Amino acid sequence: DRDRLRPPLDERSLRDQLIGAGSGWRQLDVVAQTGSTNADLLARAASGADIDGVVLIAEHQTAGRGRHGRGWAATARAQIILSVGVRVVDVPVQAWGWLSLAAGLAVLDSVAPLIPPAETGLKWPNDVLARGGKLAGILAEVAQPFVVLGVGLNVTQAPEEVDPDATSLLDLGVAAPDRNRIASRLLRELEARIIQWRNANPQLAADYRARSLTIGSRVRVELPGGQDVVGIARDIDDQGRLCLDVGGRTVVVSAGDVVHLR
Ligand SMILES: Nc1ncnc2c1ncn2[C@@H]1O[C@H](CNS(=O)(=O)NC(=O)CCCC[C@@H]2SC[C@@H]3NC(=O)N[C@@H]32)C[C@H]1O
Repeated sequence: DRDRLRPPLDERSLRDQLIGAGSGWRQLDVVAQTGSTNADLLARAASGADIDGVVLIAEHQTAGRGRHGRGWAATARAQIILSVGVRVVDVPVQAWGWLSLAAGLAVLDSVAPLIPPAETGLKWPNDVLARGGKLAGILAEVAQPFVVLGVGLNVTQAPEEVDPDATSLLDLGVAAPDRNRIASRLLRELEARIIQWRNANPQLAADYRARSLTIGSRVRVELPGGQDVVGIARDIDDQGRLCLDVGGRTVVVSAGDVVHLR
């Protein structure tokens, strides 16, 4: 079936392309299997390792982490599953939220040319959507002085294997997606967006708003704690928070699950 469309990654090739002069990535490893790539890089940092510019890719992930204590499902070689380490202590804590949004933007731009149906872009905070389905999910976790950015991108992953609301490049029409080429594109896009975030480049916010599916749409936001708030998304502030219009009132949300309404 789709197993024939899932060749292994080439670690040697990825290292040659992404490690060296002109690139900020210092280390890249491809593991056959792990519990969570995010947990692994957090564990390295917890033992005193400098994980800035360190890339960890897993062919398979058995205990993936989602946001708010949720999970992330995967089968072998069906996704691009990676985590990167980013030094953030040199940047004001108020702006750390934008690092998360920058990652989603990079993932989208890396695969966008391959895909162009309706509802294709970014859902606040870190959802890469295409044709209404979730193509990629991003998780950012703090381990001072670092932030670990995790990316789960469905390449050939069937929705029936992971989640009914999911989608993949293959299910979007991409017959033979090359994970080696896509992973390379993703990490080069990611490096650029991280640099932009670090230097507070205005283009980062401008580019995000251009790909936003949430801004200008009627939304139901499910807040931490179980409360729901219905309004219209208007903008993103300087902290990466979602600005909602609720009957003329402004409600700023730092975290929550967004559902685009009719
Ligand atoms: N395959 C999948 N593709 C679409 N959707 C899905 C899928 N596997 C479940 N789901 C569904 O999405 C839900 C998770 N939603 S979420 O709260 O916004 N969390 C996220 O999207 C962030 C996920 C980050 C995963 C990356 S991958 C490597 C790294 N390590 C790690 O443990 N996390 C990060 C749970 C499940 O209902």
